[PDB]
Amino acid sequence: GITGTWYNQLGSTFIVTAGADGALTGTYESAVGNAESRYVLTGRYDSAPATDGSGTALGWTVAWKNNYRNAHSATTWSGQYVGGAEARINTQWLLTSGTTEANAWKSTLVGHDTFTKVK
Amino acid sequence: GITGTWYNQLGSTFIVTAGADGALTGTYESAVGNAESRYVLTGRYDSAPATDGSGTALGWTVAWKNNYRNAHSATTWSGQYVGGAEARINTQWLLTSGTTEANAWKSTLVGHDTFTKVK
Amino acid sequence: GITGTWYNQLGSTFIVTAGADGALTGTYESAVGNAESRYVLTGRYDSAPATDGSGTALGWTVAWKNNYRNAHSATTWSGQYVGGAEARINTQWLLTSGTTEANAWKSTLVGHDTFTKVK
Amino acid sequence: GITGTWYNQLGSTFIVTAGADGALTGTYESAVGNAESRYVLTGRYDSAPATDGSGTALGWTVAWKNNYRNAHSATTWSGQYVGGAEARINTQWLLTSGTTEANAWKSTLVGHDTFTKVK
Repeated sequence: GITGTWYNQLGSTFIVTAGADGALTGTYESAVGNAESRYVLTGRYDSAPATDGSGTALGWTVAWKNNYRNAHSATTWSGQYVGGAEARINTQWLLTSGTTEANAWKSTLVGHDTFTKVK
Repeated sequence: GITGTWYNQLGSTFIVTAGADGALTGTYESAVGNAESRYVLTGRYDSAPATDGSGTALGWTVAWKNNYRNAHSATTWSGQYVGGAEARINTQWLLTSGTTEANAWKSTLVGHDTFTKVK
Repeated sequence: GITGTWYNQLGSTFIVTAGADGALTGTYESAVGNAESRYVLTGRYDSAPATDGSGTALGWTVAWKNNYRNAHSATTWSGQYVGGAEARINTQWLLTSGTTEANAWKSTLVGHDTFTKVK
Repeated sequence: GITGTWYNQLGSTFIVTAGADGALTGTYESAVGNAESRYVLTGRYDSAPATDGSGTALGWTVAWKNNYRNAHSATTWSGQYVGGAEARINTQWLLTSGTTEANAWKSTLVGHDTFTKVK
């Protein structure tokens, strides 16, 4: 049930497709990265998660480059998909903007974003 | 110069291939996640980084599962590739193990790993 | 308005006192660290935040040692206090358990905890 | 052996005093936060760490405000002190700048800083 279209609390939509081998592909839009543009996402997840009831570990990388804009930065999400009546993707993300060696200390951000299927 | 075989300070080898579209593919081995096994990695990077001299924003996801072992966890690296006389990949990473809703607060780890081409 | 008693979404209570010099003192309880025990907290904040409307940069650390239990770990919170009709403390935290040099890669956790005044 | 004057890889000096109760006090200087200014630090650590050989859990908060400069920011270090022939403090830090609700996603930074006693 991981495949689908997901939305975060800031409105950023997360269209994702899961493969049987554990692949993860999709797109990203809506502000937080860049205002209105498509960004290609790719990551991985485990195809055989625990059967006792537990979040499905997954993650994906989105580098903000496309045919229009390029912020020289990538946010790489890492969380687990919690199934149930309402599907949830609670993730922690690290936006790493490409900086010089002097500014490399302030290059990487960190945060959290929770994704739901309804919006 | 981003494509190649990379090693972290703990000995974990990071074989990576970069595509012209910004794709990032490879494998991960050597202990830190699991002792001796191949793990598929996929991520992204910007194909047109800044020309003034700056790290190339990149990232990759590795869900720790293969044909042999499955730790129900995904380790997700996010950093920038710094070129020069010696190539360097300074990254922050978030290993998110799949846990229950009760243990979801202790699911995600954070760290750093720097990758060089020589070992 | 930063001083008070705060609660996170997991029920952990955050009693805090702010000083005019920017000091931050209080206690921490309720499960997430240890089941039922008082833990001393100390941190800092800026006593002259921006007047245009912005979160107040604050942070604190709690090391789980007391007269009863000792987990050899510290979670060190860093966030900003957002004032308004409902007071909010949105924080990111890093639980660093004391490990050996071999396990030092898995020592530090990361997460988020939001604190409100009502519970 | 935790009390002393510590230096990170980027020249930032970390003068710290530890108390028997587990307290932690000191100052911070040298660029990364602000170019040349004193910044008050206070934190905590466990006074009874493991005796089998392991890092001593510690943390501290520094809010960049003083009598001269105020960046409305706090970097809140969380790491363990590793003793031995050379004393080491390997820490992860989260710099949270006080931002508005719109910019609150890009408020918190993440990184690492290792502190040694020699410089």
